[PDB]
Amino acid sequence: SAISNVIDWFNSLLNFQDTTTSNQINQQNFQIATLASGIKKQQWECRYS
Amino acid sequence: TAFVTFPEMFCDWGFALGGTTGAQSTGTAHTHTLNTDGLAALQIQILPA
Repeated sequence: SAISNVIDWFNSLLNFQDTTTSNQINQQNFQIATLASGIKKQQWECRYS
Repeated sequence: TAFVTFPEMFCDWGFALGGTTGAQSTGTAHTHTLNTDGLAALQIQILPA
């Protein structure tokens, strides 16, 4: 039972590890995309975006 | 939040004229004096069906 519990805890830790890494990558990419895009000049202010 | 072809402040308001006009078409040569009685703003276009 002790080894089985250790197996379960290690699997849970690996799941948390991958979820946290994916969340970090997604958050950083989302912030970079938001910074890259955003407000653009309207048609009357200037011709180009 | 909205988008407009040109700022609504023109559609709501106008500008006061000032200065002096040029030569006339015919008659005694003279130049009229502009004042606040002259309003510069957008026009109205009629349109049939």
